[PDB]
Amino acid sequence: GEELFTGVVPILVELDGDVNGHKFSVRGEGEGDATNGKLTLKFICTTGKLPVPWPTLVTTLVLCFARYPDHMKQHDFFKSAMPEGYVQERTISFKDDGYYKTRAEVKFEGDTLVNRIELKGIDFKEDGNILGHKLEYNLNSHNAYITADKQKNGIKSNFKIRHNVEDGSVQLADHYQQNTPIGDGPVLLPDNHYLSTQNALSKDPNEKRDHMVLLEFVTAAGIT
Repeated sequence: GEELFTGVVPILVELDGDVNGHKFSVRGEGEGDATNGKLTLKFICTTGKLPVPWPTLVTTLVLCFARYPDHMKQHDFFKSAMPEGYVQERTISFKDDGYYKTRAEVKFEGDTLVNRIELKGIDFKEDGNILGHKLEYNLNSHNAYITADKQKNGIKSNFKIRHNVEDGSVQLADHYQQNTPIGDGPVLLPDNHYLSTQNALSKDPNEKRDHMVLLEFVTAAGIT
């Protein structure tokens, strides 16, 4: 459980994706510090040009690194599933456009926390904001409420993500999410609470490949 996260942990992210038949792969490397709720990673599209904007993949590309304060450590489902891990599944519906469906496993493989994802995207517009590459390279802060899913011995959450469009409007992405443990040990089913998230997206001046440098802070709150 929580003892796996007392220091900095190396992270590996692997994604295989297919959006309107455009196949692509992403690999990410970095580290996570759950006491700061900090993540730092660099992602590379290993198959060439990424056919979707990098900010639409952030939520898909490790909530076990959220900073849970001490009065709330009994509600940290994500860390209590470790080392065996959990499955994280989402449908992400982009207003006036297509949707993603994602399945991931998050678990320890030795010293490394691994997020392995399959993503499918369906019914996108070739001239819309996603396949047309019309989103700003940023991602603003969002809050997501976590509720226990007693039936599946896990949690669920749904929340909207507001992507800035380059013409000054906003593109909504409606997230529904379901997490279930991989093992069968005891897990902490939480009271209702939320996670607050901030992101900073940048570029490596030396990196010639399509890529994203990412800093993220995730902190838990909402219980008193």
